[PDB]
Amino acid sequence: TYNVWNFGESNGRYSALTARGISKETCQKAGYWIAKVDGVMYQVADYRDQNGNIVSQKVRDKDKNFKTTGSHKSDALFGKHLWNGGKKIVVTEGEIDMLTVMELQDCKYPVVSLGHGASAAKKTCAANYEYFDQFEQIILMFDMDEAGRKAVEEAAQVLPAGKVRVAVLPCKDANECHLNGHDREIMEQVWNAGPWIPDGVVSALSLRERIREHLSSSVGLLFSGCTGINDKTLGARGGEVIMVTSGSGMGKSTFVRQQALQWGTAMGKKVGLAMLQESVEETAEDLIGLHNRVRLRQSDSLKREIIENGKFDQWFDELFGNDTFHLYDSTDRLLAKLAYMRSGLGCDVIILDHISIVVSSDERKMIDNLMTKLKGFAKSTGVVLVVICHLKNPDKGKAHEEGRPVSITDLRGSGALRQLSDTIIALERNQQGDMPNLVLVRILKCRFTGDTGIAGYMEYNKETGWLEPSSYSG
Amino acid sequence: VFLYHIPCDNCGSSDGNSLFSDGHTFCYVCEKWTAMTYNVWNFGESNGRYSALTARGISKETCQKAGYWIAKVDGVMYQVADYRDQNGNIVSQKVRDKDKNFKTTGSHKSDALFGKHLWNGGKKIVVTEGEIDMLTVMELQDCKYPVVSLGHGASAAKKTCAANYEYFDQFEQIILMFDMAAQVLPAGKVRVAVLPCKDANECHLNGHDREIMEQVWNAGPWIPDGVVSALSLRERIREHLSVGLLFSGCTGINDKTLGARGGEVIMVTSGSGMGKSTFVRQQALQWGTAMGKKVGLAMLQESVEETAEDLIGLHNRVRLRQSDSLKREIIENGKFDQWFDELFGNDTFHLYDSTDRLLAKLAYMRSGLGCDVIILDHISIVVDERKMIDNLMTKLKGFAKSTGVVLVVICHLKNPDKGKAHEEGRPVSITDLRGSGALRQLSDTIIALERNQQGDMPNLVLVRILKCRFTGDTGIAGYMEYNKETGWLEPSSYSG
Amino acid sequence: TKAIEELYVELAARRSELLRKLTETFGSWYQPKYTPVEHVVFNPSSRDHIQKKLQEAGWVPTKYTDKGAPVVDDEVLEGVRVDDPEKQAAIDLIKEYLMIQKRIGQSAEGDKAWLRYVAEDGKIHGSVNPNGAVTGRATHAFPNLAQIPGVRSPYGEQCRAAFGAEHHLDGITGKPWVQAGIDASGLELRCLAHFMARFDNGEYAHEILNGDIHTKNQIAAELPTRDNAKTFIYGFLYGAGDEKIGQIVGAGKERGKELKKKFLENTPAIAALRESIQQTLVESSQWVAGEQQVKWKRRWIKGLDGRKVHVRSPHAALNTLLQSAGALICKLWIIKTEEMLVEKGLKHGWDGDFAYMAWVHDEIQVGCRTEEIAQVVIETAQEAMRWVGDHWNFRCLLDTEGKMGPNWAICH
DNA sequence: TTAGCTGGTCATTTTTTTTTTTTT
RNA sequence: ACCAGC
Ligand SMILES: Cc1cn([C@H]2C[C@H](O)[C@@H](COP(=O)(O)OP(=O)(O)OP(=O)(O)O)O2)c(=O)[nH]c1=O
Ligand SMILES: Cc1cn([C@H]2C[C@H](O)[C@@H](COP(=O)(O)OP(=O)(O)OP(=O)(O)O)O2)c(=O)[nH]c1=O
Ligand SMILES: [Mg+2]
Ligand SMILES: [Mg+2]
Ligand SMILES: [Zn+2]
Repeated sequence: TYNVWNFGESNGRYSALTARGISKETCQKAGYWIAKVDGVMYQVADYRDQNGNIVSQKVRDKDKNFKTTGSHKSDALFGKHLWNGGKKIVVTEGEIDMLTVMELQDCKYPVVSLGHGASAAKKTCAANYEYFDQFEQIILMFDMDEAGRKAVEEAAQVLPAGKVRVAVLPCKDANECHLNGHDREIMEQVWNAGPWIPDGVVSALSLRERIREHLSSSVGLLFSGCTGINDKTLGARGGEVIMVTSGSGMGKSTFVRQQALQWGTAMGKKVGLAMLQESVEETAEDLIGLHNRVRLRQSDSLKREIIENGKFDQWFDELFGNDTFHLYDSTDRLLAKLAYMRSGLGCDVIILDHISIVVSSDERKMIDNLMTKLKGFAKSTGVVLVVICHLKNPDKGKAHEEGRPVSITDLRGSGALRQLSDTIIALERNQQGDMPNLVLVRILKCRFTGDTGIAGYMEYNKETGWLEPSSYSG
Repeated sequence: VFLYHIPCDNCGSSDGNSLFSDGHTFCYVCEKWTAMTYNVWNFGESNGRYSALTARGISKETCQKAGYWIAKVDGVMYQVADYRDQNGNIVSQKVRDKDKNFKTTGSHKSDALFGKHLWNGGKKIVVTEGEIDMLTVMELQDCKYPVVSLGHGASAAKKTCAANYEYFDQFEQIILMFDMAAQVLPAGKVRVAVLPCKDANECHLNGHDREIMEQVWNAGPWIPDGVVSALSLRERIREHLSVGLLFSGCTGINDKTLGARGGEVIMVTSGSGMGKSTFVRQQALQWGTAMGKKVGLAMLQESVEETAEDLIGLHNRVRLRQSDSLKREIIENGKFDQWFDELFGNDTFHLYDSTDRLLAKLAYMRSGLGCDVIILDHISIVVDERKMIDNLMTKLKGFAKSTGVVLVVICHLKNPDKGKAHEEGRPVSITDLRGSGALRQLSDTIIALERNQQGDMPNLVLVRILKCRFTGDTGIAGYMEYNKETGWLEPSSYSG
Repeated sequence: TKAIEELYVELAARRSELLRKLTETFGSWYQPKYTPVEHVVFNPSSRDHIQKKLQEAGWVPTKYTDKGAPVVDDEVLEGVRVDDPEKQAAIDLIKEYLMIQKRIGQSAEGDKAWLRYVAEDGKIHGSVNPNGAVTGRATHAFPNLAQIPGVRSPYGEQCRAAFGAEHHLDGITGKPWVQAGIDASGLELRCLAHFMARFDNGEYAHEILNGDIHTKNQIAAELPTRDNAKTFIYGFLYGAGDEKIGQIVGAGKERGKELKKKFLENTPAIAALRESIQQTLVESSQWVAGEQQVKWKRRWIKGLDGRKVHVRSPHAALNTLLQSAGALICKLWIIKTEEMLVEKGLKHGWDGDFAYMAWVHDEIQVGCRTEEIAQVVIETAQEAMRWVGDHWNFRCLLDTEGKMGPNWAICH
């Protein structure tokens, strides 16, 4: 903080390093020395300019703390002053690694060290671009940690191409391999290392097994209620966002709940619901009543009857015996809870409902960022994701609930919903027409099969709640 | 550590004194041992005494090993606790008295703990939110097991526990005793146990301290958030099975709506001045004093006294605001309070006097007064006119959710462009709700009123159900005839 | 691990009840630190506060070991009477609190406790020094597996049930194993019959072979328990006084004199052997009123294998002559009992057939896979003990006894 | 003139490009 | 000084 500490006023002395394995000759050559001030022996590193002017000190104590002597520059490199040329340099992460490489090479190769570490390595490598132009090969030598991989990935972007090569180590870094006696395996990594391949691009031939693995995987889940839908959809696979829409109160939640029950009690798939329209008890009673082919909430006398004769447990054990269902209790925390539902529990189908409250500033950027995050969550996971949405107000003509055929550009809020959803299914019925229990399924978008239009017809039952495959001809 | 025995000098025994590797000796016979403010308070200056706490029960040795000492400065009693570092120096202090005067002296860091200056290696650790429970666990475990405590409380656990990561990383299992939730710690390692009392001090002072120690060594898993499995729904559904409020005025409505439930949004609409307030007022008067339910009204069109006069004139089957002599006669003979008492003896009616300030008042009416049916009128003053109404409907749907309240909302209609107007008997559609298009998306029941004031019968109305999630029966419910002499509209039997 | 954590969580909520109930009876007081005083409370762990509280409760100790303080132990807290009948019940709670405190200090909260020396495979490795005592007796440390409380002590069976051999499932079948424990009965008392057989012409070891010696000693000495009789005979044998063996029966020095005169005139060969040993080792002993000046002639004693056994005190020569010759036969027997099993065609180790677990001064504890292996071990132990008795040409007949069980509570 | 041989204990407000869903 | 063993 005060000033550059002179070795005369701080009792400087050049010694060896027994605990790390460095003799006094290397620390004499570099300038890493030891001060005796305030009783406690302080370790201190010296920084120099291109000419040799002392500009900065790095003071560290016995208990792993940091102390800067003043203005720490961005072009501060430990070891830059000693070398002014060469064909092969080695850039070390810390400061003991550079001394270790100087110990194992008898002061031959130009080896330097960083001045910031792995936190601000990109700034000090962008500010030292003019120094690396006079060289021919650069060997990056960082830690075998996740932060070390992040540093060797992101700090190798502001470097000149064709001259960067990355070596690997079995230890944390080179110093423990010097302590464990791996002095022969490090010299081969100095001489022959691996080039700047693993950035993220792949080769055309390295996928040959993995495409086979995906060839041996990815079976679609068959829908229920209609066989004409599966003839142009072929199920639902991993990474499949299926959008469901209709008019206001036309049977979205009923069809989705029936699809969830038919996937639960007949396939054994672990299904995670996130119903936000109603709470847990109402949808639980709806599932229990729908499995027993009755309307549970629509009969107070039946609810009074089934609790007296003790047959409620007979319906509870046949449903929740295997615990295949996992419900949710009512913005970025929902993504983490769905991530825990997928990874921590192990579900295969995730169902949401009523996305308009979730997007409730500018709603378009919010719903676009939300759809991007759900698409990225569905990507590289292998999960069916069912999303329920609503429609907007038409300008002229009749209403959507009165049996009007709906188009694909009627999804409210933005246009980004149809640009990322794979299969969009719309439901159509007329409650004021002749038959208010005959529905129409319309495939608006299908990325995989490509067959759009009217799928089939189903007939709703007002007594049991089980809509059946009808045989109506339009 | 013990090495061997030496002959003592005080007691003069042969094998009574024991020598240690630290250089000190100890005799078993003679019992002789050898060898803001921004100011840290000195121990001997402020009359530091290691007194044992009496009213709750803490031994003297725990206060000596923890650094919780009593100051007698200025004639009062302070309880100073000390927070240290890994080096073994006093970092900060905390002063507590009978009035809980929080005088935190010294450099109080954001990652300050208590009891970390002695413990670096181990297997288990217990983290509490206070200091008395931590010393209580030290009393139960005789000050030999690693127990730390937060220095800032359970309100800022996202800062103190997050800054200390490598200290908690050195152990194998971390047990929490906060409330009877911080996920910054690594997963697969943190256990949370549940005590049958408020904290550990109540189990200590009520003999349930065994249930402390049974939960320490046998704590339960993490269980992060409200992800509820299907097994935990055994008694909640059975409690939920053990009700539709009847719509008074017409019997054709209840045949296809089956009343309203807990958390039910009812929307009432008609044309411009077709009598929404009269119909909703009749339902409120027939539901409040005739069914025993507490109803909260929020009539924003008129004042409190005017709707009180309406209610009083309605219930007595007269027209109060349509005659001055009828208003004058009822006060000159003392029959005014007779209408007051027989209607307001039960206090089931609560009126409102006149946008986020409304939701707090509705929460105070629902939770505090304990009502069941809340009625809102004249939404136009409350509500760009698309984001505000959508946010308002979302907040009211969230308020009606998980509460058990029937929320009635009166809305309006938009102006038509072609054809006949709504005052001449036009059949209204579902997409005529002005303001937004989400009003028919969150409402669970939609009721429309249709009448023609210029046709053959200017007092015949029609009820149209537009949306019903419970059954799915929409359309014309029936016909009712309005009275131009009493105000009470009656169910008729008109045919098309 | 689970069975001892259950015991620890059981008896940790007991001493937290014995302090709330007790400090309200024995109240706090002021102690002198213008005169500085402090409000000190009753500490039941200290032996000084209980002495002060029994002074002011109306009790006279009538026993002064120290020059200014009475003695406080288990035998003075039983025969104590006060006027207040609440303190008479409170003294039993004080003794129970001290017992639970020692249990806690030994079991889990100690620096050398049980739970701080458990390996990753659920086992305990203890240091066993083969020659630690001055009489060739092996010692045990870090931790000490030869000093846990027995089955006669309270909370004794619940501790020895955890130190079992059935907690090691086999790695090929997943089955628990069988523990065999083999103890010698009457070791030093038969070695004494071997030594002094040249004085009484060897008609003393015949009664020892004729039935149990401790049972008929209990009958002829009217002791209540066999353990008190076994304590009394080895107290009388290894140079007692007039009161320390009257303390075993609880009577005065007159009964302690008449029992010595009774057991001395039965077999007049103990005093002759003692006189022979004193004539062999010492030659002169000058007497001091506060010390003793002894001019030695032979400090060491030749043992059974020519080993120079050291003598510390001249009146304890019978002790270092008896127990030093009694450990070597067990040390050879534990060698021979595996030298027969290896030559028989068995395999030692956890992946084999048998494994040695614990060797205290008298008995051995072996763990084996099947019960037939335990039968072979309990058959060959008698043959090994016979080869021990035959190899050094003993005049007596050595005999052991073995037990078979799941753990080390039945096979004690 | 004396039962012994072990182990273990506690202590210090300004301007301009893109999108959407109502209404005058 | 106390506790436990062998
Ligand atoms: C398809 C269909 C549904 N119904 C009833 C049963 C359904 O529970 C009810 C509507 O309930 P939902 O199925 O929940 O309606 P929705 O999901 O399409 O939209 P929202 O919840 O936002 O209003 O309509 C019929 O009466 N006849 C029919 O043909
Ligand atoms: C109890 C005790 C035993 N010993 C000796 C006697 C034995 O030689 C050895 C162990 O004694 P024990 O095994 O207790 O007695 P025991 O072997 O004669 O009889 P049994 O097996 O049938 O129960 O240690 C003492 O020296 N001092 C003592 O206080
Ligand atoms: Mg729905
Ligand atoms: Mg024995
Ligand atoms: Zn002493």
